Amino acid sequence: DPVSYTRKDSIAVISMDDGKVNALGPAMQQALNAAIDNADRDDVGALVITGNGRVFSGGFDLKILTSGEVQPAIDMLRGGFELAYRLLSYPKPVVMACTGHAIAMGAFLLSCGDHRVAAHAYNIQANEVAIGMTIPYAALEIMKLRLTRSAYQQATGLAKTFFGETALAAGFIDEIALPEVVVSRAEEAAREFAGLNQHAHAATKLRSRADALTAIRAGIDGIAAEFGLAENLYFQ
Amino acid sequence: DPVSYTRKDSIAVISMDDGKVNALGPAMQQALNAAIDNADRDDVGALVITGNGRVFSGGFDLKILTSGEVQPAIDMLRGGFELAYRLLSYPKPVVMACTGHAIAMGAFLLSCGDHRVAAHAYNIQANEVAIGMTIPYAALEIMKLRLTRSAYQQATGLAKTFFGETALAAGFIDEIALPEVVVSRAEEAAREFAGLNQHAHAATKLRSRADALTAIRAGIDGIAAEFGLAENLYFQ
Amino acid sequence: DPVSYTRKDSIAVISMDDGKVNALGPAMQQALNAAIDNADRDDVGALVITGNGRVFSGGFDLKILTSGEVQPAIDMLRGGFELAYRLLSYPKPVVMACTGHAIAMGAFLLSCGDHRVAAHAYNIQANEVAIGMTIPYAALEIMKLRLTRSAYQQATGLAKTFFGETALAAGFIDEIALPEVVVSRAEEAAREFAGLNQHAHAATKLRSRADALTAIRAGIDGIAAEFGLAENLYFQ
Repeated sequence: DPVSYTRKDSIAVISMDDGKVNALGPAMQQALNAAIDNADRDDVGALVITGNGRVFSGGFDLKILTSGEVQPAIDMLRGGFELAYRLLSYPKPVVMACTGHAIAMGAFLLSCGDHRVAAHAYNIQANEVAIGMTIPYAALEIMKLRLTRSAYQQATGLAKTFFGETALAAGFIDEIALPEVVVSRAEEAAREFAGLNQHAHAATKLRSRADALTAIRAGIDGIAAEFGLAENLYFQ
Repeated sequence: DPVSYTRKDSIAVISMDDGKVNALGPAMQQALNAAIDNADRDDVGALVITGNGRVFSGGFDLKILTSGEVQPAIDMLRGGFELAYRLLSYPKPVVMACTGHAIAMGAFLLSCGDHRVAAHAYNIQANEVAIGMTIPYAALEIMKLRLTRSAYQQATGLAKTFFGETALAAGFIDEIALPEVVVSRAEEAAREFAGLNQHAHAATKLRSRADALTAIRAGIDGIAAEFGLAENLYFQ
Repeated sequence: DPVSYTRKDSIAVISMDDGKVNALGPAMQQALNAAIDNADRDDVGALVITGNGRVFSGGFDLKILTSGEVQPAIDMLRGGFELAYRLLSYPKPVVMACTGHAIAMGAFLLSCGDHRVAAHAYNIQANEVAIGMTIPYAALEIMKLRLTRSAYQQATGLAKTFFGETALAAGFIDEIALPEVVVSRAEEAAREFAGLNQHAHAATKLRSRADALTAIRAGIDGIAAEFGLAENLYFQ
C-alpha cells in the first residue's frame, strides 16, 4: 500500500511512500485516487499531499516507458495528467508538502497545488530534455501556469534544475521551510486555508485557471496521439 | 469633498481623503472622474494618485453591496472598473502613491498605474475569497496583467496578503519607500515620466496592454450579468 | 569585418565587434547570418554570441532610420527581426554573452537566447519611448516572452532601464557574472547545454515558444505596414 490517508479535524493528509521514489505508476495512481475519494467523502476543508523522506516523487515509472508496450504507457501518462487535473480543479485548497526532490511527473504533480512548501535542498526539475524526451503539452500547460516567463523557458528546453530560493523566485514553490517542518507547516497552512470561504475559493480557483484547464483537458485527450506523432516523426 | 486636485508644474496630484477608508462609492467615483477631467483640461505631462494617511483605499463600499438593492451595486462596480479602465489607458504616465493598505477595488485601482510606490507595511490584497466573494472577471484581468503567474494564483483563490518585498516580487508594486517619502517619491517619478515622449508613451502603453483592455471592457459590460449568474447559481 | 566566427570543440563562438557600438545595420546583419551559416555547416552542439568590450549592441543604426529613405530602413528592421527569429528557433542551445549594454534591437536580440549572461553594470533597455518611438510588435512579442508581467509594462511604456539583479528578476538575463568572466562563463554554459539531447531540446524549445514565434513571424511580415500606419497616423 504506497499511500496513506489520514483525517485530522478540518483537513486530511495524503502521504506517498512506496518503497523508493514514489513513482507514479498505475498502482500509485489508483491509491492516490482512492485517497482523494476518501477526502471527497469526508468533505474535508483542505487537502495536504506529501511524499516520503527521500522524495516528493521521481515521476513516472521509467521502465513502463522503456518496455515498448505502448498502451499501458499511454494509460499511465493519461492517468498521471488526469490526476494532476483533478487536483488543479479540486474544490478545496490543496497544499503540497514537498519532502524531497520532485522530477518530471513529480514536479508537474507539485505544480497542481494551491500552495507548495519545500526545503532549500530539494531539486524541482523537468528533466525530460536531459534524458532525451520532449515534454508533453499537458505538462507544459501546468508549468506555464506557475513559472515566470523566463524560468519557464529554462525549465523546459534546458531542463533547468531549481532549488530553494531559485525555485520560489521561479514559481515552482510558494514557500521554503526546514526539512523537518515541511509537512508540519503544510498542515498548518492547510488549516488556515480551510478557514477561507469554500465556494468562493472553488469558484475563484477555476476562474484563475480557466484557459489552462481547458488546454490541459486537451493535453490529456491528445496524449496518445502526441506519442504517435513522435513515433512517426522519428521514423522519418 | 473626498478628493483634491492640485497642479504642480508639469504634473497634477489627485488625493483621496474621505473621512475614513477612501471607499470607492458613487460619490468618490464622481469626484475622481472630475479630478481626472481637470487633468485632461490642464493637459498635464503626468498624473499622481494618492490615498490618505491610513489607506490607499479599502475598496468598494461594503454596505451598498450588502443592502440587497442591486441596480446601485452594479452601477458602483461598473463605475469602479470604468475608472480603472480610464487610468489603465490614460495617455499620460500615471503614478500611484500607495499611502496605506489597498484592498479589493483599492488594489485593482492601484494595479492600473504605470508605476506604483508603497511602503513595506502596507497590505495589498484581493480579500474577496476571505469574505465570501468570487472575484469578478474585470479585476482578474487587471491582476493577470501585473502579477507573476504564481503570485496571481495565490492572490486570487487564496486571497493572499502582500507587503513590501513580497508585493514587489509579486508585481503588485514597482517600488518601495518609507511612508513619509511615498508621495514625494511618486511626484519625483511622475516628473521624470513627463520627460518621456507623450505620444510614443501613449501608443506603447496601449500596445503593451491591448488584450487586457479588450478583456476588461468585456468585464465591465458583463458585470451586471456576472452578478446574475451568481444569484441564480446560488439559488440552485 | 564586424564579426568573428570561431569553432571550439563542441561549440562555436560568434563575436560582434564593429568599431563602435555593434550597430545592427545591413552589413552587421549579413555577417552574423554568415557566421550562423558556418555553425549550421559545422553542426555545432551549442552557439555563443558575444559583443565587444563596450557593448552587446546599441541596436539598429540610428541614421538609417533618420535619413527619410524608407525601403532600406524597412529592410534593416525586417532583417533584424528575422535574425532574432532565426536564433529564437535555432535547433541548438544559444548562449548570449552580454559584454556591455544592450539597447533596443540589442536587447531584443539578447532576449532570443536560451541563456543570457551579463554583468551588474550593463544596461538593458528598450529606449524607444525615451527617444520618441513606439515599439514594434515583433519586439513586444520577444519581450513578452521573457519579461515578467510587471517588468514588461515598465520596459515598454516607460523605457525602464534594467541592470544586474533587477534585470535578472525582470527576466532580461538569466545569470550575472563579473565582466571578465561573462564570455568565459557563457562558453562553459554552452558546453554543458551541448550535453543535453539535441532533438528533445530542439523540439521542446519550439513548443515552449510556439505562439510567440507565430506572433513574431506576423510582426516581421507586418513591419513595413506597421511603419505605414505610423506615417499616416502622424499625418492626421
